[PDB]
Amino acid sequence: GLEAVRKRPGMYIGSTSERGLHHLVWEIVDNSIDEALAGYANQIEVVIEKDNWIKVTDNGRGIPVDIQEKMGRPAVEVILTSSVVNALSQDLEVYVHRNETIYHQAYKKGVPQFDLKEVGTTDKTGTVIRFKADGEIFTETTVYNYETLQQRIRELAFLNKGIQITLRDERDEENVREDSYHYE
Ligand SMILES: COC(=O)NCc1cc(-c2sc(-c3ccccc3)nc2N2CCC(O)CC2)[nH]n1
Repeated sequence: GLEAVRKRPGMYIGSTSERGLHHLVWEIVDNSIDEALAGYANQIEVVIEKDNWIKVTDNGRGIPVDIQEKMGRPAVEVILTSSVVNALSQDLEVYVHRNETIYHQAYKKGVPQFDLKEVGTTDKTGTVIRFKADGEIFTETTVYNYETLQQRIRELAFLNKGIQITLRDERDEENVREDSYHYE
């Protein structure tokens, strides 16, 4: 089912060009926005990291991790192994804060590298997604454009007043830029 994505990506994502690259960010973010619209998240952060990794953080409830009765996998693994973003990423990581626990899993091309495991304790809730778009699939470019992300971020915040959405470019550690939107 997921190899179907990696082989016919545009049928899911729409071209493998730059707009396709940026579509990835919006898929994860839209999801965080759902968490806000459901009334739990009020802080969303997007970071462009070295290597053009992308990180997205919200403080919603965190993707569920309970064993989803049917195959015996944590719901979050079940969900991530249906994520187009995961499928079109050469590496993807997730961290869930839930039940005062930090849960972690990593993937390659949508394939789980190991079982979901607890890697810490926390007094927060929420989800962290870090993914690195697949170079094999996004030829042409794998470099995110700041302006493009920023404009969409701004609309998204104005569309969802009361939700703080922060964008930050860390691809140059000596020169770090951030914009943060929070409309009353
Ligand atoms: C896969 O990566 C993301 O989409 N990350 C953004 C995100 C998603 C969620 C949550 S919390 C939750 C949830 C649902 C029921 C009860 C408690 C929490 N469900 C989700 N989504 C639902 C849609 C799926 O595509 C991804 C996971 N929090 N942050």
